[PDB]
Amino acid sequence: PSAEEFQQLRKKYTDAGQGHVFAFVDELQTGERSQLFHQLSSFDPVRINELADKALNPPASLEPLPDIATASILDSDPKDLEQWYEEGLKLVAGNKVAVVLMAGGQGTRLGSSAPKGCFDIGLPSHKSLFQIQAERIAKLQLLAQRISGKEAVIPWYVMTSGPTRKPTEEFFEQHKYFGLNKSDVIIFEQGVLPCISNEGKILMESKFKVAVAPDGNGGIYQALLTSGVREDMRKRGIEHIHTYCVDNCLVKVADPVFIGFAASKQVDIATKVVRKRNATESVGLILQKNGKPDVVEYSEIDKETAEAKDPKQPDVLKFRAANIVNHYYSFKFFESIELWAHKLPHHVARKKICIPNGIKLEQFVFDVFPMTPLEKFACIEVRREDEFSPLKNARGTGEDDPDTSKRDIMSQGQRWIEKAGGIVITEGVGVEVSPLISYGGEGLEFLKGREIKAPAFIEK
Ligand SMILES: O=c1ccn([C@@H]2O[C@H](COP(=O)(O)OP(=O)(O)OP(=O)(O)O)[C@@H](O)[C@H]2O)c(=O)[nH]1
Repeated sequence: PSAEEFQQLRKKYTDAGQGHVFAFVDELQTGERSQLFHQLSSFDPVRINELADKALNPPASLEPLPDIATASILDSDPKDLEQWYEEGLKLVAGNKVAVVLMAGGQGTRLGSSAPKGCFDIGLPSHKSLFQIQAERIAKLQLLAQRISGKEAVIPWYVMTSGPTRKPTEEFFEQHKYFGLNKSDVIIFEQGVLPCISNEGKILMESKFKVAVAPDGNGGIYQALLTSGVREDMRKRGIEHIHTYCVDNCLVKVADPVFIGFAASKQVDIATKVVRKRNATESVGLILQKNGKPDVVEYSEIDKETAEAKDPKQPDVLKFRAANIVNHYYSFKFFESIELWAHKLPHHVARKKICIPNGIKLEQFVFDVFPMTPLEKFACIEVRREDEFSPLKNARGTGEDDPDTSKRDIMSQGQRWIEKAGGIVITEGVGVEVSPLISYGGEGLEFLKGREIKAPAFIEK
């Protein structure tokens, strides 16, 4: 940039109240000066003032979702569960199923230097979360091929962000895309936003770098349009989309039961929950808030509401639908994004950010739920120990960490083997079962009668 191009950009920022981002220009080495110029040209400071103004200058009725919107792997008719599986697999076979992996988050409490998906939780195989999830895609495709005779494809749209993008692209590349075909793995970006003070002033990471953060998991909807991903899905003939977080080590990627369940209710949005078993669990819950599908924080649930027993089922809680951020969307729903993408608010996330101190402005993925007709919303309860194991904290926390994650995968593996007639001997811990061997506990008949000495790794 010329001196006059630079000064034009300094004026735009100063006029917007944000001129302090050039405060250290005098001491910058031209290359650094060039970087700040380009980074600052990607943001409109007026738009940032808008979002910051709405964010900083802005008793519900709670009922569970209606019986007609809900199901349970635990309680539903196994006949339904099996029909849903069979039908969901058919949609996979038809190449109608896509996955969006939400992998743009910075993960600032596990505090890895790498993207969370690269994390090695300590399994015998030493596989990353990325690889495990990819092998589930691979395995499910081969399962679908059995019934159809034809190749099945589930496109894997990996949503990253600025801080996550490049190292994720390099990791997938080094790992030869985990045995999937390149064309079927699509890495894309959500937008980022500068982090702001309590007074809405842009925060500086360095003298020549603005502190940025991804704009929330809710930024997914806009990012589908911007990245060109929704229209890629159009070309591919996608009709059904499964979306989850990279941190879930137990994720049933493109779960046919979930797809088959959602498709048969002809809903636009479905969700997975696990069971809340004790009233004191600090878990966000899916329910109707003011006659509308929503996710409500645990703090907003009074003692009496949390404690209430289900009248139709007195041994379990009335409000028990613990949110695991695991969603289905119809393609029809994705074509409606323009009509409401602007109706999603940026929330104030007070985090520790530079040169809790700051704010990250974030959209919430579930904020579209109350905008969605109750008749277009579904929810299925699943088994935690088969489906939900978040990597959220560093080792030594005792909760949602590498060890709980490893435990969850390795005790699943053992249990799967034991159900198939396998004899697991632990003179020592569990057994790691490769998704390339078993997606969901099937195809282990060959282990009947065999002694496996734990800890162990069953691989192709
Ligand atoms: O791909 C994603 C995923 C999540 N997020 C956003 O991250 C916010 C933080 O919550 P997360 O649940 O994503 O935890 P994290 O791994 O980011 O860990 P921390 O940074 O909180 O220490 C969530 O509210 C979501 O909106 C994204 O921006 N992009």
